[PDB]
Amino acid sequence: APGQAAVASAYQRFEPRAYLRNNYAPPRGDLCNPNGVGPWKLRCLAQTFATGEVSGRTLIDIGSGPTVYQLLSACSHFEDITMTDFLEVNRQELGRWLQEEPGAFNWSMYSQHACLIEGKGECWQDKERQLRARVKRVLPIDVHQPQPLGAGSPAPLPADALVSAFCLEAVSPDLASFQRALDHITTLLRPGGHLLLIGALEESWYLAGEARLTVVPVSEEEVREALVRSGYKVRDLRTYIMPAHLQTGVDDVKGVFFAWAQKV
Amino acid sequence: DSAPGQAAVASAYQRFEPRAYLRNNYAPPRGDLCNPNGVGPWKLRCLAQTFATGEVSGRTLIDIGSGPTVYQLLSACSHFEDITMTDFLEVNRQELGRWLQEEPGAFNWSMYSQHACLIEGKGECWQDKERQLRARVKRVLPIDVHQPQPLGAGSPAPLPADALVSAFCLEAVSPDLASFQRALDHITTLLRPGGHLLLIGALEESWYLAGEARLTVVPVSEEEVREALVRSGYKVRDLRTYIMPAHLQTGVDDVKGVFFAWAQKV
Ligand SMILES: Nc1ncnc2c1ncn2[C@@H]1O[C@H](CN(CCCC[C@H]2CNCc3c2ccc(Cl)c3Cl)CC[C@H](N)C(=O)O)[C@@H](O)[C@H]1O
Ligand SMILES: Nc1ncnc2c1ncn2[C@@H]1O[C@H](CN(CCCC[C@H]2CNCc3c2ccc(Cl)c3Cl)CC[C@H](N)C(=O)O)[C@@H](O)[C@H]1O
Repeated sequence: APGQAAVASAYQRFEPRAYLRNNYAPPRGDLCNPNGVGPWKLRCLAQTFATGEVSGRTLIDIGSGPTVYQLLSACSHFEDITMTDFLEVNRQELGRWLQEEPGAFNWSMYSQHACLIEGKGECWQDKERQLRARVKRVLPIDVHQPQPLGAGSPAPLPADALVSAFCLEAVSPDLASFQRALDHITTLLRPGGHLLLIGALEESWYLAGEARLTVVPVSEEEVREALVRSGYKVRDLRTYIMPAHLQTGVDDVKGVFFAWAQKV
Repeated sequence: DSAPGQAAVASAYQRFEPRAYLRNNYAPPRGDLCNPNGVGPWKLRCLAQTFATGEVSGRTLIDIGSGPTVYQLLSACSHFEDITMTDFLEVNRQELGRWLQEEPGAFNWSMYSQHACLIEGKGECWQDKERQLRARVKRVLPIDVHQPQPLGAGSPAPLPADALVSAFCLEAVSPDLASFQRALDHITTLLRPGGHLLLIGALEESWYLAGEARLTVVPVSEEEVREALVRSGYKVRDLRTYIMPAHLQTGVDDVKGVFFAWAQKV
C-alpha cells in the first residue's frame, strides 16, 4: 500500500526522451552487433510468433512507455492491438509515432532488424505501416488496480494475448506487489491465451532524466514461480546476461529475461 | 581442425591442483550454503528438483568429468544403483578415492550433503546420504571427452547408461565451440536413447583459477548451449540460468553466470 504510492510520484519526473536515449540509442540501441540486448529481445519475440502458436484478433501491451519494438513481430498476428501506459507524457510520445508527427522517435533500426530476422522479405516501411494500422487506441493503465484499465474501457476484453516489456518489476516496490500486478494483468487474458513478458533481472534502479526510479531485483527463478502462482504454464523462459560494454551509468540491470507463458 | 587447442588443454590441466581447486570453489564464500541465492544452493536445487519429478531414473548413471567433487551426485544416488565417476587426471581420481574410503584429509562435503537432504525434504540425515553415495559409486575411470570413445574401447563402464551428469566439464576443456559440440556428441554415445542428460556449466567465462593455475576456457552462452543440445539429438526439457552476483564475483574466475540443462536423447 505505502510503496505503490512512492512509485507513482517518482514516475512524475520521468523524461521520455531521456529514457529513449539511455536504452534505445547507441550502445544499447545499436542493433549491428548481434550479441547485443536489442537483437536478443527482437529474436525472442520473433522466434515465439514464428511458431504460429500465438495468435488471435486482440492484443494488449501492458506498460508500453514510449516504445514500439515489442510489437514489431506481434502485429503480423493480431488486428486490434491496444497499447497502454500510466503516464500521459509517454502516450503522447506514442501518439506522435503512431500519427507520424514531427519529433517522433526514429524506430526504423528496429523495424529494419525485425524484418531481417523474420526473414519473410518484408521491407521496413511495410512493417511500420502495418503496426500503425493495427494499433487502434492508446489507453491509460495502472497494473496495481485489480481492474487495470478502468470500469468500462474501450479495450475489447478479454484479450487473446498480453505483451509486457519491463513494466511490472519497474513499477513494484517489492516481490509481493509484483506478484499482485501479475495477478491483475492476468484477469485481462482469455484463458488459454498467451503472455509474452520481458523484464530486467536483478535490477534495483534506473534513470529517466530527472526521475531516479527504484526497482525490485527479480531473478529468473522468482519470475518462473510468479508465473505459475498466477496460473500460467511456462512455455519458455530465457535469460540474457548483460555484457560489460552495455553496462552504462543508466541503471544496474544485470540481465534481461524473456518469458512465454500460457494461461491455464 | 582443433587437435592443437586440445593439447593446450591437456598441458594446462597438468597444473590443476585438487586441494586448491576445492578451496576456491567449495569452501566459503563460493561454497557458502547459508546464503540461499548463492551458487551452491542453486545448483543443488536444480538437481534435487529434477530428480524429484521421478522422470530421471534407471540402473546406471555416468558422471562426466567429476573432478574431485561429489555434490553433483548427491540427489542422484537415490535414483541410480550403479554410478560411474570419471576424470582426466589421476590426481583427481585419487582425491575421489580419498573420499570414497572415508580417509581424514579427504575433503569434507558434509555441508553439501546436509544441504541436499534439507532440500529433498525426505528427512534423511547427511550421513545416510553419504553412505548411500559411497555404496553406489561402482568405479572411477579415466575419461577424455575429446576422443570418439571417451572411456576408451570396451571400458568397464556399463554401456549404454540410463543417464549422464556433467558439472562444468565440456565448456571448461574445449578450446573452441566446435570441439565443445564434438565433445557433447562423444559423451552422448554413452547415453542410451531416451536417457536423460543433466548439464551444469559456466556461462561466458574465459579463465578461472584451479590452484594458481590460470586455465583459459572458451566462453559459451545459454543459446549456444541450447543449440548444441538439439544438434546432438536431444530435446531440451529445461534450461535455467544463474547470474553470478557481484559479491560472489571474486578473483577466482571471470564467470558471469551458471547454466543448468536437463535434456533427453531421442
Ligand atoms: N503503476 C503503474 N502501472 C503500470 N504502468 C506503470 C505504472 N507506473 C509506471 N508505469 C509505466 O511503466 C513503464 C516502465 N517501462 C520502463 C521501465 C525501465 C526499463 C529499463 C530498466 N533498466 C534496464 C533496461 C530498461 C529498458 C530497456 C532495456 Cl534493454 C534495459 Cl536493459 C516502460 C518501458 C517500455 N515498456 C520498454 O519496453 O522499454 C513506464 O512507461 C511507466 O510510465
Ligand atoms: N579432455 C578432458 N576430458 C574430460 N575431462 C577433462 C578433460 N580435461 C580435463 N578434464 C577434467 O575436467 C574437470 C573440470 N573441473 C572443473 C572445471 C572448472 C570449473 C570452474 C570454472 N569456473 C566457474 C566455476 C567452476 C566450478 C564451480 C563453480 Cl560454482 C563455478 Cl562458477 C571439474 C569440475 C567438477 N565436476 C565440478 O563440478 O567442480 C577437471 O577435473 C579435469 O580433470
